[PDB]
Amino acid sequence: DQPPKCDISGKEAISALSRAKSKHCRQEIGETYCRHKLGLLMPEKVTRFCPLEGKANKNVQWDEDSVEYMPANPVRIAFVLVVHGRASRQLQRMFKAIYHKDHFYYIHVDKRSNYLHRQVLQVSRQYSNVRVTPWRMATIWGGASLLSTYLQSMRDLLEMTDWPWDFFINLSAADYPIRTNDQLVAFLSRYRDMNFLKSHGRDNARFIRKQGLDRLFLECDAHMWRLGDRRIPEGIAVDGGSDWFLLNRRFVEYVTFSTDDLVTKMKQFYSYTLLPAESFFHTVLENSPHCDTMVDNNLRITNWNRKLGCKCQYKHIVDWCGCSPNDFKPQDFHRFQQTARPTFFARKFEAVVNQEIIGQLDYYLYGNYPAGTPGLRSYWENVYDEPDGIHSLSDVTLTLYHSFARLGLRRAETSLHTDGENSCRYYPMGHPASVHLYFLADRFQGFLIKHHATNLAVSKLETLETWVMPKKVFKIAGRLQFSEVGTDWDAKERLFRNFGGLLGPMDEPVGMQKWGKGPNVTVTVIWVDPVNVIAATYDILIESTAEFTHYKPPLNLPLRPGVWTVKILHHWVPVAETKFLVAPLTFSNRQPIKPEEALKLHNGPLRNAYMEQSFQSLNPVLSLPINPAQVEQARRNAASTGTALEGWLDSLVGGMWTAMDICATGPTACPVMQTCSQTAWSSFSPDPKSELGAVKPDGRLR
Amino acid sequence: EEEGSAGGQG
Repeated sequence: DQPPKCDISGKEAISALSRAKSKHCRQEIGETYCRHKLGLLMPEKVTRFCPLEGKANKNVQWDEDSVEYMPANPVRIAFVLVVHGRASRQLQRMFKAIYHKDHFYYIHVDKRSNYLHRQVLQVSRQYSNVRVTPWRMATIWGGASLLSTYLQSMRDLLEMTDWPWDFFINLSAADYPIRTNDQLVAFLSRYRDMNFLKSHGRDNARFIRKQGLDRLFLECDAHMWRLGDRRIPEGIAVDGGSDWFLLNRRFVEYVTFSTDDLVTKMKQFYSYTLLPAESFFHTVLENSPHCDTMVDNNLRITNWNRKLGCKCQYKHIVDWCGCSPNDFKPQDFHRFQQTARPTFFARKFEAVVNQEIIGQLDYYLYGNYPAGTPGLRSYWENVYDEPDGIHSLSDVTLTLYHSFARLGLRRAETSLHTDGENSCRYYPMGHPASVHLYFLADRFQGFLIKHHATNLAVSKLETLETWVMPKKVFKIAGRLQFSEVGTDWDAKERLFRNFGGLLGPMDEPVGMQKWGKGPNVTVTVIWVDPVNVIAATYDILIESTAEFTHYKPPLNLPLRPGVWTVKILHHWVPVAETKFLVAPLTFSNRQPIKPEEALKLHNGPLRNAYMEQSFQSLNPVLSLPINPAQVEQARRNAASTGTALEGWLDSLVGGMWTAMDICATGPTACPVMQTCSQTAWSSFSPDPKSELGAVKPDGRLR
Repeated sequence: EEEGSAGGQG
């Protein structure tokens, strides 16, 4: 660890040097800091080539008759899809709605999302106008790598001679069209010499400060490090707004190949900028020779609701506070029929949050599906895929996916009623091959585990898929509507992103409550562990405007495994209660847990108490007596491993989850087992709304 | 309606 080349004294720079992990990341920070200290990193003044006095903003006074004619020379679009996550089926649905053989599709998948990449590859192999970027970057939120992704794909696209495209559109997996393809081509064919960028239009000085454009930023170790200050180059105008746009080929050529004073310096300046794509393309355009092509409209609708979408949610990824647009709901449908201005795409859409609005929008554009079409109201989302390995999983999800598989195996045995040999007895084998989330009518239905097992009657391996559903635990005895416990609370969408509520000893539960309209009220909350120990108690103010309330009580770890309980009171008057499971782990570092580990993990906190303040007084006043036997059995349970520990866990899962059904993928000896492709709930069942087939005469897929 | 994804330093 050699010292730097310059004395580093900046509070911001030193704060980054400390939190940084890798040595490579420490030196790259010092180098960046010392270069800017010497005034050799950022440009100071820039040439403006625009002949105009300021901003142009050519209007597109919109009449509905502007998108009805047939173009004799229609434009061909190059769609660039920057995707990441698990929603492969939703992305396949949107790709199906925007596809036309005359267009082109260039897909960049985040390096973190290998599962999604494997699926996108199967699409690029079917169609000659679909390709995937051989290069893949970790496009963190706000990261400077996003502009590097766009600028590279423009270079790559301009060099693809066999792709004569005219426009450049960027879409995410949460975007969806709100107008047909024929109308898009007609509108763009009439304005093929324009560039569509949307500006903030508000105060420019406040936009610069809020965006941090006068701050030095560095991307490294998948983090945006704030290093210090910088001046705004003199002699140019700086503008920005939305980073979703349409750009014509001629202007993409200029950004890519030009070597003038403007493009060169702006590529250096924005290499160290937070959210560069929200400002780089505006600045270059307004100061380039193409400044008279700017239309102040990106042709997008963005569901901004800062009252919910700004919670400084990206604090752990960037050294700045970020905002995010919200997801559309069925009530937002009428907004897609607005007359004011031209709009062709909208975001964000998340199937796991609300699919109804997606189905409404798609049928409104391209008609209903035939009668008897299966799966139109269902959604499946893969959450684990065998090729990514069990080390991609945690010890919690691995212990509980194994349990669900066994639970399903026990339902197969009990389903066949006979006095002879049971041809539905199975012995589990290996590790799960995949897991899926399952939704029906925007209602979470549970997990789908695919797994291997030996049919013991015929002594043969079989592949199976199991459906498990959680048992309802919310009970009412008022403004209260619901109450839940989980981790990964999404403040924007106000829901848990850990859907199954899978928890282990070392997790930190969060208790959420949902309230309806009414006057202010103060309630009480009580947490109770599996052996009637009260871990915490606190009161909450529920104002007249309160719709959701949550809190994470500070509990010393590890938590005692078992079925916990959370109760809500109102001056000693019971209101409701809910239950959650803290599952004991059968795996340590993806290996069978040892007694010295199981002992130290399944036997309450290391301080013999969850908090410093005790609550032994409330136990008698709540009929919560502590049984000397159950406390004894809990201490004897902590010591168990292997078979005995398996019986402990499966007994807890059994009391909190239900194996709804189980199907076989191939041949099976169990006569009461249906084939997965013939069921309504399996991920093997038909799902035409997301299935991609052959192209039709009209050049379409939908 | 409005644009700009950054909220601010704090």
